[PDB]
Amino acid sequence: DKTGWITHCFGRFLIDLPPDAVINAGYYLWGDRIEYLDDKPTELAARVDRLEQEWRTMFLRKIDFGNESVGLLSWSTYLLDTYVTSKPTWHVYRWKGKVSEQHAVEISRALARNLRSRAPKEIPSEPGFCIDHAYIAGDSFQVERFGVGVTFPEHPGARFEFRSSTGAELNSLLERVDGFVQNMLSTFAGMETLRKGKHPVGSLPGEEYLVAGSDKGQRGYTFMWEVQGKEESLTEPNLTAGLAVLERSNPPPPAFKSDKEALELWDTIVDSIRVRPT
Amino acid sequence: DLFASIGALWTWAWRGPKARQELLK
Repeated sequence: DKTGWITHCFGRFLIDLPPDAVINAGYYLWGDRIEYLDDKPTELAARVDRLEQEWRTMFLRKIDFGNESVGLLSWSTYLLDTYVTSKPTWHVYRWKGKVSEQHAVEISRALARNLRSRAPKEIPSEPGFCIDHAYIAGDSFQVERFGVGVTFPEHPGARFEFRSSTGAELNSLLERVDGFVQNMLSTFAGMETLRKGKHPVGSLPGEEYLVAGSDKGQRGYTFMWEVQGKEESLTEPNLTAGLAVLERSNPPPPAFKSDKEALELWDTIVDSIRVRPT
Repeated sequence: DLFASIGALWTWAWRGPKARQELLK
């Protein structure tokens, strides 16, 4: 029942979500956030001038990365505050992190070359990591990560989460939580396991663990899905999806009509996860 | 408490070591 559902790009991946989904996302490159700013060109130049004035009231150097892109180098190790623009369509991103130097400038430079704009409804055919209104073009390895939070107007109290992060996790999902869940199940008769095992989606080898419980007049859920990931892989990073309904204060309206409804939403979203074909 | 356990599972216990460091930044 995917009427009106929208395919979204996050990082290297696509996922389908219902049309009324409320979505929040963060993106991280070599461990630091890359943040969309709505600055126009003169507003960006004014922002940079203000920051330089303030750092003088500590400051070291202003660096041209080329493409109307610039970074400010100060003391925090340095602090490199990079402002980078997408092409062809103008959008500004801030990318700020600590630096112990020539290597970081080169990374900022490559970012300024590689950052491409994308239209709102566009799924790029070129390789790259999608962020807000843009994508970092290429398919050479880089440390990259995102997280997406999602709420659903028709399911109060429900939250869904989708994340990728390069590098293998040190354990798998079933290894990580099975003892914990078993202790829960033997403590609380309202607690059950709905499903435990594997949930592949195409080539993505997801482990899956779905629990639910009833108490205080409410029914809560914690659904978990994880690809452990491989080292230095863009397309099989650590990858997770989760859906939770936790305690809400007063008896509040159910998040779902039944476990089956909850499981159908879950499966429909999870089965839509795939590497973006490029 | 049942919902406290569910909450512990969601906020911390199912998050792997790498994902915990990332969430805490």
